[PDB]
Amino acid sequence: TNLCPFDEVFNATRFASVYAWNRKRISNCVADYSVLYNFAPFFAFKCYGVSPTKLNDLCFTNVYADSFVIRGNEVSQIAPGQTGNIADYNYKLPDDFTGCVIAWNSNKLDSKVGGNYNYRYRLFRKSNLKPFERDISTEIYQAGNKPCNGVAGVNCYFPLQSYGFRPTYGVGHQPYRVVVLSFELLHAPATVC
Amino acid sequence: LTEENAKTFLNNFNQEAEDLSYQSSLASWNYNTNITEENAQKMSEAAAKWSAFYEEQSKTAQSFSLQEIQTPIIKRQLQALQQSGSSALSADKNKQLNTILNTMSTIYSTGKVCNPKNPQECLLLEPGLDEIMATSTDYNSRLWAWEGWRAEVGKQLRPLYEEYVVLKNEMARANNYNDYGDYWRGDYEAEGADGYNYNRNQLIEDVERTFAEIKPLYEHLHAYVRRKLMDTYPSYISPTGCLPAHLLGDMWGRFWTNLYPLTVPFAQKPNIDVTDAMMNQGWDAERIFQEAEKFFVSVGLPHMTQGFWANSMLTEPADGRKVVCHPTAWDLGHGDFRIKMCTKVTMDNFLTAHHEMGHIQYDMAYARQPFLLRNGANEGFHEAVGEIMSLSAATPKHLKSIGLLPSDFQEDSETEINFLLKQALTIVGTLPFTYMLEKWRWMVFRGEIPKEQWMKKWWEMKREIVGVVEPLPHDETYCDPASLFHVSNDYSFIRYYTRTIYQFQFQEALCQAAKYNGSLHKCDISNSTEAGQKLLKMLSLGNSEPWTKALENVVGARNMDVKPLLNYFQPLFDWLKEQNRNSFVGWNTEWSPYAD
Ligand SMILES: *[C@@H]1O[C@H](CO)[C@@H](O[C@@H]2O[C@H](CO)[C@@H](O)[C@H](O)[C@H]2NC(C)=O)[C@H](O)[C@H]1NC(C)=O
Ligand SMILES: *[C@@H]1O[C@H](CO)[C@@H](O)[C@H](O)[C@H]1NC(C)=O
Repeated sequence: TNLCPFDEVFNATRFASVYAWNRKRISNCVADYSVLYNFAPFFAFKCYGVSPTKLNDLCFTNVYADSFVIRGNEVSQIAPGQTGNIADYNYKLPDDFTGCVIAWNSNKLDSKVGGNYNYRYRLFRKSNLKPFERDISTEIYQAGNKPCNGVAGVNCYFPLQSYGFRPTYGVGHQPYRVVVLSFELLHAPATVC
Repeated sequence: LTEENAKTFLNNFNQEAEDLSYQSSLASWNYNTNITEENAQKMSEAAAKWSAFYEEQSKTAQSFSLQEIQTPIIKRQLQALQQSGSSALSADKNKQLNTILNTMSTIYSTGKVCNPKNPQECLLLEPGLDEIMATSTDYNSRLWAWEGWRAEVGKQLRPLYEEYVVLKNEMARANNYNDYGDYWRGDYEAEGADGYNYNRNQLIEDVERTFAEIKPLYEHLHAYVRRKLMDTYPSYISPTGCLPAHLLGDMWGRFWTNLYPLTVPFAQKPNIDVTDAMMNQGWDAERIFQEAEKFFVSVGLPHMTQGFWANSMLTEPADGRKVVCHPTAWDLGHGDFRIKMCTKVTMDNFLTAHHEMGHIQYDMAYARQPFLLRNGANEGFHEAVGEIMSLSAATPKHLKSIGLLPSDFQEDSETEINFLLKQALTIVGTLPFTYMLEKWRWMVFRGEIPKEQWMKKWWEMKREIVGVVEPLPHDETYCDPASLFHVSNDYSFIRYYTRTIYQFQFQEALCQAAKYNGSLHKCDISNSTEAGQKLLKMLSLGNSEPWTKALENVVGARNMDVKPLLNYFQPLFDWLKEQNRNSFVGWNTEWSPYAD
């Protein structure tokens, strides 16, 4: 039996930043969701769309799995119909979302003494995101009525800032790796079973 | 735009200040818990970075009008950012002030005196003089220690204090304030609505409006102790006179708690001082702090964080590193809370644990407020919040519940009287000291006392206000007030006067809310979530609303009130009056024990 590549998306040395999440199209595989609990400690596994028990006897088309790393305060913002600073400018989910989310704590793996600034998030996007839009572009954000032409000063700002994770922050401001799954059944033959 | 243009600026500022201020706190904690040469330089650089960034942000924020614009929250945040303060000085003045403060700290940290009979043995204050001032029963030896500490450190702080006060008044004048005393007093200015108004000028007139009503309560307490101390050192006491300044239970006499065994009414009843029981039953620092945490859990307050236990000091390090044993509660930032304290198996440390954990709880309460408002409502609330828990934890009923007191113990007229006397010796004894110190420092900062009359005015007001006399005249060349930690480290002291009233007000409110009935001094709010919620609903406010509204939300008042304190200390006033039937109540300036 051809297993489905979940270990290489759940077990990675480095995830991606919040503002540029790493989408992965998964198709033509045998989805074994029981190995998800093999990790064990999950901050939140209650998840939307389907029943608590996964109902492995469900055949879908291609499934998308995109992951990132956020704080512990913003884990609750990954939900349909939820607003805030991260669900408006970085990652938005549809109101009729099918599929659900997984999150767990990781502080002894991606948080080093002296702070690591490789994790960045977007602020001041000038317009709330539509579902599944990335906007990697980094141009200074205008705040006022003066034409700043690429120089950040006065009332013109840079949209990206660093988390700067260090150990001993407490659960609130401590790294939390998040991976989400979106299930699609848009006609066509069913492959992911 | 103004409003929407300032919201964006505040959003930018918050999540950059929150990261550039954590490093300074971490470096300071590392230096304090481990004294070396690298840590001092790291702290010095981390402070400079934050100072420069704060200066730039304040300059940027100053030009935002605020005539009639914005919401109240934005207005409060932006005015707090604009007020600047210590960063409105040039580099020359800044570096001079920094090196003056560093030299103050270095002199005060490692002050030493030596035994006249044995010159080799020279002792510090923390392990060497604290024990002497606490337990030593030799009058001449106590006078020796007092004179040595006043003669060593007092020599080395006078010019430093002169330069420091000069620079502070100059900085306050540059900050659009009258003086640095007004800078200190500006914390009580509340202006958020009509009715919720306060002025910087009105604080001083409220002080004596509550001192005079407490003055005759202290006179009967001062006289009774002096008559009790007549027999302790029969030759070395003048009943027709004041009290010696060194036989006050400490180096200066801040707390008269050590005088309780020398002033106890009853000697037959079981002693409420449970240090012996704590030593015998096998307690340690972990047990003390777990017992302290159980009280807050029972009241209905959050548990201690996991990192608190793994990061707090809580004990002397021994080992081979030097630390600072001044108790503190640390809020490093980003959700990190730690406590530094050199605990010992006594009762003073048992209550200090409750005090510091109350500080920690209040810090935890307002973690969700914005960065510029993550503060107490005013400087006099942290101490009251800390002490309203020790008040409930010190009662004999609570002591008997945890098994410290015998299970056959019986409360009577003796127990209540002794408990009230012990509490009064601490609470009442510190108010004159606090008032005198803060008033004297305010006159100094206003420049009303010349350098040739500092000691004269200090001792004259001490004699006519507190009523304690000196064994030998200290010449004006010294600097007596600088010998205190708060004076040498530039800490506000009127908070220690406002606590002694806010704590009683909050205690009475919590007793009323907890459905308790009886006398005030047997409250013991425990296992009652009503008081916990009533306290938390105001603790969580932080600095978002004026201190008048913050007080009203719990008490239903809008200013200071001595009536709860008088209610608490009612059963002692009558007894003191009746027992002082043959008392010479009154002290005089003219009587000085030494010749001339
Ligand atoms: C107390 O501080 C000293 C120096 O400030 C520490 O000694 C150094 O610590 C750093 C930190 O990793 C390392 O270079 C070495 O461990 C030490 N240097 C040398 C040359 O030995 C000391 O470790 C600190 N104490 C504690 C308990 O952390
Ligand atoms: C993840 O990878 C590490 C090292 O490659 C391995 O030790 C661990 O068992 C893996 N986790 C799994 C297979 O759940």
